[PDB]
Amino acid sequence: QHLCGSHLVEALYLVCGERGFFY
Amino acid sequence: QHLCGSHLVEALYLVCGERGFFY
Amino acid sequence: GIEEQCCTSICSLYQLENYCN
Amino acid sequence: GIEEQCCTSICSLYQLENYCN
Amino acid sequence: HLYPGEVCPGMDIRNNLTRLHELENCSVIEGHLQILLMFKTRPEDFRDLSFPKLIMITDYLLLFRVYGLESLKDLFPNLTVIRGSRLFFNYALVIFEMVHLKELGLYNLMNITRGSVRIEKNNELCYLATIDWSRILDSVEDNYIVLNKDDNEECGDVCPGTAKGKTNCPATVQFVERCWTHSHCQKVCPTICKSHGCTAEGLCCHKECLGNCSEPDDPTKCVACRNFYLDGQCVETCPPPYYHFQDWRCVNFSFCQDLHFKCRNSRKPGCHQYVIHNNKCIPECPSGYTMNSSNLMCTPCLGPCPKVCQILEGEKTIDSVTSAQELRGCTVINGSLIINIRGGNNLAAELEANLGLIEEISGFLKIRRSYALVSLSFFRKLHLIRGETLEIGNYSFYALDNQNLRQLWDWSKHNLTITQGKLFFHYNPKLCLSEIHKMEEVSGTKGRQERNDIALKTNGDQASCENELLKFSFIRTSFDKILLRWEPYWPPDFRDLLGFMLFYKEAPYQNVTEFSWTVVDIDPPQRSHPGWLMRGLKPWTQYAIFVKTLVTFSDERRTYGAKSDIIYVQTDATNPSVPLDPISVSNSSSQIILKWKPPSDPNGNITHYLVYWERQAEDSELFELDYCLKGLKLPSRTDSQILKELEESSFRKTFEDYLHNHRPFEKVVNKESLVISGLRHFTGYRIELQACNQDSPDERCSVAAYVSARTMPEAKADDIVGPVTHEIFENNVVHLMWQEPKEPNGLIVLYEVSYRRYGDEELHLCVSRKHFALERGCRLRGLSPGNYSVRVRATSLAGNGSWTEPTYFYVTD
Amino acid sequence: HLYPGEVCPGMDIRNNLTRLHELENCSVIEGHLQILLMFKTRPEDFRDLSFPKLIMITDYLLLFRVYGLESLKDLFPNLTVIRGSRLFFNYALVIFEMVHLKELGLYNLMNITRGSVRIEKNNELCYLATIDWSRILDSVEDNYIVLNKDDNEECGDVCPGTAKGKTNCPATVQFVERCWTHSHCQKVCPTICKSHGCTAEGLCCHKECLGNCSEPDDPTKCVACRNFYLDGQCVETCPPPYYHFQDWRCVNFSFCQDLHFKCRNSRKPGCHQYVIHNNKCIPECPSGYTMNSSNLMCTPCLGPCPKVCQILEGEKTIDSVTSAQELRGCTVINGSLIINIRGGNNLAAELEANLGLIEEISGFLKIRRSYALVSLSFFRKLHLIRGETLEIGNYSFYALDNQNLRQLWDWSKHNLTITQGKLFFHYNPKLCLSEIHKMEEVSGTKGRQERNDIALKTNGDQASCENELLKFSFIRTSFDKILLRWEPYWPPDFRDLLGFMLFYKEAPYQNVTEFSWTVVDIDPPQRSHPGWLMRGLKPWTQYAIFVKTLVTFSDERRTYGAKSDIIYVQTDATNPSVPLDPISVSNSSSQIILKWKPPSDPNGNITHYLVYWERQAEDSELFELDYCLKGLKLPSRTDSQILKELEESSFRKTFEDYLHNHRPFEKVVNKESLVISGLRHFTGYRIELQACNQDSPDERCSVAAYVSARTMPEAKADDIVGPVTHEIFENNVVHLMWQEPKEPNGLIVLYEVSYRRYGDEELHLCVSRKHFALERGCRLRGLSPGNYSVRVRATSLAGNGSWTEPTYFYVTD
Repeated sequence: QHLCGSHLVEALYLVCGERGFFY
Repeated sequence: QHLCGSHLVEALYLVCGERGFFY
Repeated sequence: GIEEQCCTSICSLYQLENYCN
Repeated sequence: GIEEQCCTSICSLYQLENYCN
Repeated sequence: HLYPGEVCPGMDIRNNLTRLHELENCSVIEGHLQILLMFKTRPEDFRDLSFPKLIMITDYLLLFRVYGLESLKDLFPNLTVIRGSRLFFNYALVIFEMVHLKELGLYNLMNITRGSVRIEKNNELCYLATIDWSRILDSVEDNYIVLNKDDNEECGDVCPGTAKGKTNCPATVQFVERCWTHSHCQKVCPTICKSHGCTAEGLCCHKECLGNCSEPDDPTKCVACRNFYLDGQCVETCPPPYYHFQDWRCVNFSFCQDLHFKCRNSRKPGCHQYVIHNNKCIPECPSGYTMNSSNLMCTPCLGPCPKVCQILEGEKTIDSVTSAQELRGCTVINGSLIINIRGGNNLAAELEANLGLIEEISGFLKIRRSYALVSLSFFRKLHLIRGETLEIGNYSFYALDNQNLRQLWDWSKHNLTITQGKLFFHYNPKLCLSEIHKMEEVSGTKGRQERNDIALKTNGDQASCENELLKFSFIRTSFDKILLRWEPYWPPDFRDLLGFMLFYKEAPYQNVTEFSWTVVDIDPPQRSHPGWLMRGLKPWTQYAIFVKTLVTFSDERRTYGAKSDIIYVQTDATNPSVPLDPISVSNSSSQIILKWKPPSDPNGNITHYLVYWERQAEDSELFELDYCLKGLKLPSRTDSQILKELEESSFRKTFEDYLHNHRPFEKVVNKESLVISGLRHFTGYRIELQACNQDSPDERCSVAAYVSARTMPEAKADDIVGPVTHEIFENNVVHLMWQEPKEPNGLIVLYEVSYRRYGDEELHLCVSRKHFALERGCRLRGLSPGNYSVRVRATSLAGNGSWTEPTYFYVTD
Repeated sequence: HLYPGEVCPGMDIRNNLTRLHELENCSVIEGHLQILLMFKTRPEDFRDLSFPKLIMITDYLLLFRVYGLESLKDLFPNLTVIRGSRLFFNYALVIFEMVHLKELGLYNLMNITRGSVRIEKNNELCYLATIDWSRILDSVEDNYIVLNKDDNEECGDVCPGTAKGKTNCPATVQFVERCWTHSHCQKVCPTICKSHGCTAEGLCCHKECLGNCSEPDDPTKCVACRNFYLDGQCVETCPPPYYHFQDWRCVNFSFCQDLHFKCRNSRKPGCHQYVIHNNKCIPECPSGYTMNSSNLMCTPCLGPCPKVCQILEGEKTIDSVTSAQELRGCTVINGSLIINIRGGNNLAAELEANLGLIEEISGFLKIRRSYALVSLSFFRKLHLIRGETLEIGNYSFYALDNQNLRQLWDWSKHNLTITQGKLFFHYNPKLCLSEIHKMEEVSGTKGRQERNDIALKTNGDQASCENELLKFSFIRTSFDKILLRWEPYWPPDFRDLLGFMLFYKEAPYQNVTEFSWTVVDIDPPQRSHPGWLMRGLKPWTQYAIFVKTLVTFSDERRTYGAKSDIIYVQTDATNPSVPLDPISVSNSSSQIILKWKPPSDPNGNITHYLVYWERQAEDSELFELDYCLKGLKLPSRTDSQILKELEESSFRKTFEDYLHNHRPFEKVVNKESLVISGLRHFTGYRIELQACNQDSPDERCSVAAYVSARTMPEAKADDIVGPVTHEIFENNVVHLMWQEPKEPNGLIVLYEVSYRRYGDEELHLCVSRKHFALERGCRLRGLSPGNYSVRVRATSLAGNGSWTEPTYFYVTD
């Protein structure tokens, strides 16, 4: 469903992480 | 459904009648 | 037979045409 | 934007790949 | 003045103290105030935290799980009025699971206009029994104060005055003291002023104040506005050119217009496009009104006026009824729709109610894996797909995996246009290419489709869109069966015909439009008109019948086949059923009322009820039997439960299925109640009742329903008529002669004679019909001589009659 | 002898007198006897109609709507015993709507072995109250005698003896006479013999008789047999070589064998293939038994032994569950099946229960317009279709218009053979040609199919039978979300890929075979591994996920695509929810019991509960306040309903969704009840309770659930210790010294002193803590001189203490 807030940042942490994200 | 007895003879009378049936 | 074909099972109209003059 | 794409509506994984180094 | 600070909207402060300082200046909150989920907070943090300028709250105040908070006496010292315009579940003040909170502390809270207060699960909260909610809340019956520290008595709620004699503020209803904290007690205004507020001296405030004021009787020296706020003064109503706003203040047209301007584009979620109507900056024009862009006034609209609805990123999924309820009444949609209805109960009509008003779609219309949709007719008013927002591949219409979709729209009666984009139909088994090509012609999208955009081998498959026609030839019926025939249709290759299919159902109304249907499969004729013979139909019923062929998709050009038109055939009428529940009641000597209900199986229309009544003579044994013999009778005529219920009902149903194949009478017409006339008093009558649906042309109808009743007997029909003659011969042998009651109630069973000498006792003796006929009365014997008395009573079936006048006789000594 | 006539089976005589004469000779009816629907009959027809030889009826007797019949005294004068082996809806004698019937007349009916009597709607029937059902029926509580002419008293039921003193036969229970007709009265046997019957003289019959007999004490002179009948003699049991038959007579093996022989073929409806078992000619071998053709004995069978079931003309339609219930347990079917299931609830498993035992089909197997059937796995044991009976076109398997059919039989685990005929698959959208060809290979029907028998363009269409495989590449999860990736699959033409499709569901058990599924559509990668990110998953849950491609049927050879295997992925664990319903109860001065229930959201497995208890000191105001001042309080510590229910539940749910993101303690392991030790008496204790699912590796778990309780106070903790010292100075100033109860229940709020002069009255006085501390006790003044008494009681939070032993003091005069 919808993702913004803690959910969005943890979703970015889940998708990436081997190389890192900025947001 | 099932037809034998009065139902069968009236069904034969329904299908035919212009020429007649014997049974 | 006739009754052995229409209440023992379901008989089509073509089978009823076989029992007419 | 990012939050305007993932909680306003449903964002696919390809759109999340666009927000990574 | 009257509000030194600014005004803030609502906020949801959570998890940190870094947001409570937003109330540094504003004195009025235009919304709610929630302080909740404070886990890391310590009591030392609230020692130097205060908002003395806060006075007014519009919606409500909520507190939930704030650790370290002890009292609100420092948080909101001047919180005066909570309007409760919008309540949190019918509550204007919720304090829930406030651990470490000892007392409320809102000593300046005089009034809570709307709602109630819910305080619960506060194991440290004291000073709850010493608060006067009746003086704050107009109705306190909706409160909820349980599970606190005051439930089980453990709080030492002591407030100033107790050591001095509970002074410094009065008490009321037990007459327990009303007070907020250990150093601040509640200020209660006298009843001389209802809610206008009063100063500490005692003099009342102005009518436009609320709770407190600095100067008595001054609208500009209040602390809260009872009706509306303006230029530092409380007013009864907003004067022009100012409009009511949020039911608590007056603002000019400029402010409402500017707020609407920011809400147009520069605020994505949840803003209100404020409009002016009835001199009120209402968030949205009410029903039956439209917005005029010149001055934002809610000018009335004639008929259905547009209701433009925006969508989250212009893409909304509708997978059930609940998602469709949101878009109710939306004439124009500024977005795109996703239809993914996998099932539902009573759809395409309620769904039509929700979505039948859309006339425009700004983006694209999408139907994806919609299992339950059989047709798109619920889009009753859809006429134009803008095609501004498009999916990948530039698709405006995207139909995919629609298993039960049979038609898009009735193109003979519907119009549709698509400005941009191309259609997409894949995996639509029950929808053939004819409908897709017709929509391409209608919407003008013929020149936009390219290769593989339209699936030519996954759509028009199991679809029933026969192009030819089948004509019924021989149709003449009976009361139980219907015979059907039709022209023998042969495809160009006679091997291609798998047979015929016949569909029928009970259709009382002719509003049948295909898409319950009992299906019969029929072998092809042996190269002789093919047909079927229906067998189990109810009499006098309208049946909707149509015949559809069953052909095979050839490797060459597909043979569509032929389907007949939907025809309506009515079965013949037959004999009706027994008229259920016949009841007969006698209310007069010649009038008996007969009541009945229509039969469960009319098998037609009941033209007239046929009633037969026949007189029943009395029993033969009543004439030649003595009823005073030793031993006699007076003929006085006038899951356990479910298992029995189903067995008894089946027992009744078993017999109900078994019956299916010159006396005074009359024909009752269109009436179910009847009264008979010219009846003999107290006579058992046999009533034979029949329902009937044909009178003149060789009438045939139901079997008799039998019931019996006996008329009321006359009160004086059994009275003895004529003199009571007495006779003796020599030896005191009494010979009593008396005439019979020639017209009794049924018959006279016996007579009794009571005789008593002057001053002596009475002895009883019977007279039987055989004795009466042979003796012409009675012959008394074996009694003392002297003057006696004779009294005669006649006994009939109804009962004992009236004793005759006493007659005396003196015998020879 | 003992049965002069023959034996007749049951009959249903109706609508004419031309069939009642069939009882001209037979004395026993082996079945029921129904005489009903007699509309044209006249009373003159029954004057010369009688069956005096009829004695015995096995099942029941029924009469319904026989016009003209007045009494059965002439119909069945010698009807003696109705066994009631088979009852008509738990009734052995039904007389329903017997119009014109005046009295029963069955004066020879002594016994009705089984069932009850239902007599109803008989507006002319008399002589019903004068019948003794207790002497005929073993239990009369099941009778039903209503709506007759005897309901409303209108019958002159007079039977012989009344004119002579109710003689010629006795009366019993009121002691009303028991009798059948106006000239025949009931014969009641003495209680010395229960039901063996007795002669008119009075001597009892033989034990083997029933009701009546010609010679007392003679098994060969009875009229009915209590147990069994043989060679004109009533026997207790059938001796060899005769077997019990119909529970009323004994017959040899020859008769049962011959009856079975006629039942084999020369009887189409209603015959029973009678078999011999337990020396009884039982109609059919019971469960767990089989018939040995040598001697027809029910020889026991090991395991599931065959149960051959015949079908009406060998063609049965199964359109619902009820039709399937008939064929339960039929291992072999001697016919053909028609499956036309258009819907149902919880099918393919209960349907498997009904139809999972069929191993053989003699004719053909047909599946026609079966909307609900998704697979034929419910034919769990089907292995051979004989194909001796075939439809037009010689078809053994006939699948047509199966919209939801996806899989016939798991050919990797199933075997099937078809001896004759050819298959037929048309309009099976969700079933592709691979399954049909596999069945053709398995059943050996490959060489029998010809052109158009198999449809190559209406079957394998919307079918999901991808041949290739998709391999997941990157999978790592979280407590709420799961990330998925898979190898990018590309068909030979990359334009043919419409995208991917992802299915997932909550699967606690790994028994998922995809035969309910949340579907997600995924765009193809831009020629970068495609994948999806799950978002709404519950923590600590097992999800079954597989990925299926979505390709387009090309005009060239069809590209089937690839589908991934069904994989099971488990979400991570997170902090648990609040442990619901915490309750604390104190039962001792140091023991308090703590009870709680597991949280509604464990979010894993609850390894251990974490409990914190902290001592709460008493309130500060309790130390410096006088509690005997005027005005005081004792600190004695210890659709309307639906709308509220939904609002309150939503209110509770609203807060439940908000919370999602050095003191003595202990870890409770696998227990939900706890008792604390080493607690001070009568002290309020703050208990902080937490559920937790991890202890050693960086423990993270739920938020605290708070509850408070106070320990039970000691009975004698408030007692006054030490002597009550008294002192005066000069002017009768009492100076009372006494030691405090150093360890009270919480604290000592105040002391009271009661003093009374010898013979005088007592006056009360308080001592406050500030007064007690300043004065080291109490200082009495202003009282008369003389000898007094002193009594001291200590008051604590628990309550008033025990008064000390009185002490006397005498002051100077």
